[PDB]
Amino acid sequence: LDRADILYNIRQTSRPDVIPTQRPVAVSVSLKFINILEVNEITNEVDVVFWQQTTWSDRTLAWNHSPDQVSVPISSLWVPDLAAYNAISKPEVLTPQLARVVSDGEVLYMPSIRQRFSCDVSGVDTESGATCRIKIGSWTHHSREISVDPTDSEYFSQYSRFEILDVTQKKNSVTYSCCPEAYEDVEVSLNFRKKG
Amino acid sequence: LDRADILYNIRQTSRPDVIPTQRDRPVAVSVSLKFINILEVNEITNEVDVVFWQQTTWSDRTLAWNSSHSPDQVSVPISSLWVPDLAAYNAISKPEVLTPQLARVVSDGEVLYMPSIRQRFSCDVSGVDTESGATCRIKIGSWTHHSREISVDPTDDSEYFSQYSRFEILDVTQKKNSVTYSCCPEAYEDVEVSLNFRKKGR
Amino acid sequence: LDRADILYNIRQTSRPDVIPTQRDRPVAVSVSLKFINILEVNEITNEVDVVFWQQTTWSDRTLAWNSSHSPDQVSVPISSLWVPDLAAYNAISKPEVLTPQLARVVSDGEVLYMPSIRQRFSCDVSGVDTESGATCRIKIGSWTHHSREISVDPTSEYFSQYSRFEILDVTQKKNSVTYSCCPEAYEDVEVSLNFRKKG
Amino acid sequence: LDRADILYNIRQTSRPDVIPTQRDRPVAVSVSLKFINILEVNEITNEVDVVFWQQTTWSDRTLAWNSSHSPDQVSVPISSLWVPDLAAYNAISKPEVLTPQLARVVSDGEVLYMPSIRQRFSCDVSGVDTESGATCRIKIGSWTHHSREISVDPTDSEYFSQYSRFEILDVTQKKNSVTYSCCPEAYEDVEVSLNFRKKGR
Amino acid sequence: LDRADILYNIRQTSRPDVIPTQRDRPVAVSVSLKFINILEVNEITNEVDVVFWQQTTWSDRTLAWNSSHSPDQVSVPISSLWVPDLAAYNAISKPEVLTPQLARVVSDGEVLYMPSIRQRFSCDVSGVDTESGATCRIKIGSWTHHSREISVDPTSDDSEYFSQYSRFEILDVTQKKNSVTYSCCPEAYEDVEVSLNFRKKG
Ligand SMILES: Brc1ccc(N2CCCNCC2)cn1
Ligand SMILES: Brc1ccc(N2CCCNCC2)cn1
Ligand SMILES: Brc1ccc(N2CCCNCC2)cn1
Ligand SMILES: Brc1ccc(N2CCCNCC2)cn1
Ligand SMILES: Brc1ccc(N2CCCNCC2)cn1
Repeated sequence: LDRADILYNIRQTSRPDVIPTQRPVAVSVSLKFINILEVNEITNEVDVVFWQQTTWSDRTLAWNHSPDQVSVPISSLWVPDLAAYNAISKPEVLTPQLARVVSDGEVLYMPSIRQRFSCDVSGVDTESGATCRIKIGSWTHHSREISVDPTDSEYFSQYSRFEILDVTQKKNSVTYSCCPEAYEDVEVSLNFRKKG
Repeated sequence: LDRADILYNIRQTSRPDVIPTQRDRPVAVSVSLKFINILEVNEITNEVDVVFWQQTTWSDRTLAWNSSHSPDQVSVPISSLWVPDLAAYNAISKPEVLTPQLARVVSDGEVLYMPSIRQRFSCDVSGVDTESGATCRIKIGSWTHHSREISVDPTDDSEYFSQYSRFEILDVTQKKNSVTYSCCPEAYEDVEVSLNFRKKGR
Repeated sequence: LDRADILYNIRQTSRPDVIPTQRDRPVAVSVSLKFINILEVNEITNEVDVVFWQQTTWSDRTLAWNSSHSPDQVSVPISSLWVPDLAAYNAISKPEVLTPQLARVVSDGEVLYMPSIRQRFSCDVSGVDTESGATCRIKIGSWTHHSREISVDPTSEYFSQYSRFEILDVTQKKNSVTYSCCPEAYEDVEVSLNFRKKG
Repeated sequence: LDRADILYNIRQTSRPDVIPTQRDRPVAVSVSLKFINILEVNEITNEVDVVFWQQTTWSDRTLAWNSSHSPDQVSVPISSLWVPDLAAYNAISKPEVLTPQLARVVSDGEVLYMPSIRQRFSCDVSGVDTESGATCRIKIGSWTHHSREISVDPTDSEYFSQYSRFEILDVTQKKNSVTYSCCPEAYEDVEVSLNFRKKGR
Repeated sequence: LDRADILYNIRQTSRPDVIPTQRDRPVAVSVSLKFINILEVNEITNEVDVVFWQQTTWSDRTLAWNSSHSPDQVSVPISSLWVPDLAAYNAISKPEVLTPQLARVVSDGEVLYMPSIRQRFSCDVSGVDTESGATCRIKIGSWTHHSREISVDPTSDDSEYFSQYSRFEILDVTQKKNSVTYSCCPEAYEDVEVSLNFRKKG
């Protein structure tokens, strides 16, 4: 097997529409914040840029003197239907939409995303700063099909008007009126402020 | 049958172009708006910027499958399904679909589709900054299918509404109508969702 | 024939790239604008932002079917039909199509397409804030098909009560114009929108 | 041959990825800008927002057909044709194509494509508000094809909007052949000089 | 071989999904930014709007052909080629590609791709209106391919193609190459840092 063969196989046998459940798919989500571009304390809206690190297992991609990994167009893979509940724009994907697939079927996808959110911006210009909570989960898959779990400034722009004080991550299971099942989400709390 | 098989069948066999009429009866579509946020109101221009889950429900028997020893539901790309051609009459921007465009299909052919949508509308914003608030009428119906092909029907208000909005929801009421338009002889159905909201105090 | 069969046939035999001309003659296209809203006006730049239903009508016989015991009409994705290449000459943005892009096809091959469109135009906005108002002229015609191939003809009821503006009158004029580039004449309809700001 | 056959043949046979080079000579492309409107000007930033028909003409013999008893012309989706990779060097936005993207093909293989385009440019806007006006120079040429592959050649207010805040004083066209540092070959361009000025309310 | 044959061949057999890594070594990608314009600067937000030719160079042997009696080069739609997944780390808008998206392929498999791009960046704009000017750092590298698979290296005059009508002028351009690790991953990924030193014109 060479890269070409591996990539050919994944393409022809790829089943993107099909959730790779084994005998729920455990999805890991983590936001790596890169920049905060605009803030509005009046409207409670922020414009953020972050790497959305997403991790899961699709055994149907696995393979046996060959490369251990390849980069694969996500259009050829099943991807979890994650959405940000309080996003107020559709995510602008900044980077090439490639996933990374390991021979055992593990998948990394980590696009850089710019997106606007509705959240608590109050206090942004104080010592203690604002704490903006972003809620991400599967849109249509309940807890028996997809589970999400977590995994501050390492990649954060030194040239932003703002700075990051802290990032905390909390996991939840919520029942919505529309449906009987519980749907999991991760809540990323971004604590930031305008700089002195 | 496993998920893969079900989704393969749907892929191959589903007909997105074909209205799942039964015996020349109209497809009964259920519509309900779950308001999430109100982003920018303009009392001068009478325009509002709203975010809502558009909960849409209908039956397409051609999707059904014997679920005796199979999954009861699957998530399906709406590009693989027939979807009702609903439109908001008083929308002034095309709908921005925020969420993955997946429908949920039950073994008996019932379909849920509930994308989160951001869309600007032209409606009555007068009084938005009063006790009584504004009452914004959003009108949604089939664009091209009359009452004998498609029928629309309604199904907490603020249950999913953002606590961080500058606004608050006082009430949401849903009214159903049947309208005849100058272009065409037939009647076309619509649901009118009345959103009663106001600016929050200082 | 049921809907499925009709739609299968149309998809299997549709030539979306081929203008359905009856012998040497031109396809008769009907165009009519049903104004829904006026959103933004600029009397300085002479630019208006308008929302209108673009009612378009023509005949494609190749779509017809024996409806003796079959549905009389179906809704069809316009990607599966030939559509006239109409454009607004004085549009300054590409048309934003607001509604599902479905046409309506009758068993005899008549086609209705009426999407709701938001588009900005360049036109005379002067006087918009006077009792007599502005008169904004919008010119729509086939872009590449001349009069021998395509002919266009005209056909507040749906106007938003919440617009800052009101419609005084709408008139439609059809024209045939010769352009520098080409020897042939190209037809267009001119819709004159007479509107003003409200009290 | 009817229209359907002609369009089928072209769709199934024509090759858009392939430059219609005849006899190892360059494809002669004609370019001409028909200005329709000037929408926004900024004398500070030296940026203009313009709308123009981009009249483009060339020969692709591989499209030709015996029109003895057939239509002389058809309209064809440009996605089905080879099109010259023309670009405006000083454009600062990608071209917004306003019209249906149809070319016109004559039985002998001549092609007209004339979409209406809105695009913003960086150019000399100084003097826009004077009697002589500004002269905004627009440079168009093949992006990747050098002079032995593609040659560009030229051919004012006729189609210009009476409702623009501006008016056109003159349009001149100049043709050039330039060698860029990056590459050994010469690349041709046409420079359209737009001479315009602000009208007054 | 004529152009048509070569292009039929490339199209028919080219795998855009496959990194053309010869014998286990990394594909050597050359990157160079030719700045064309600076359109808007904001010293407060530290954001710049830039237009540049992104000169990109690499080898894909699988494209090569015997050019004994054939054309030496062709222009090819990049959708038909493998292209390195380069991204600007500090870009804050997705790149607007201004030019036709054609690569140039030489008979030996060398590829040039040089689109003109307009993109906005977050970087140090401080001092833009002084003698020494601002120095805006742009970081470009492979997004998913580490140093064993893709290596990036720099490629003349900063202002050779720069617009004389810009409100700004270029004082200097320097290029630095680095090798950096990231949390998600054990391997090192290469990048080139282009330092753009510019200021307001008189
Ligand atoms: Br179809 C379909 C089913 C459920 C949902 N949601 C409800 C369940 C949890 N996520 C929020 C969206 C959306 N579309
Ligand atoms: Br095709 C076709 C037929 C009817 C309509 N309209 C009229 C009836 C109801 N919705 C408004 C649009 C639009 N397109
Ligand atoms: Br191809 C081709 C030929 C002619 C035209 N125009 C000129 C004729 C009337 N409509 C305006 C555009 C556009 N494309
Ligand atoms: Br590939 C490739 C090679 C050269 C160029 N340019 C240089 C030659 C003339 N136009 C400027 C763009 C663009 N793409
Ligand atoms: Br898949 C995948 C793997 C790694 C990364 N990143 C880390 C390596 C360098 N570029 C930044 C993003 C992105 N996507």
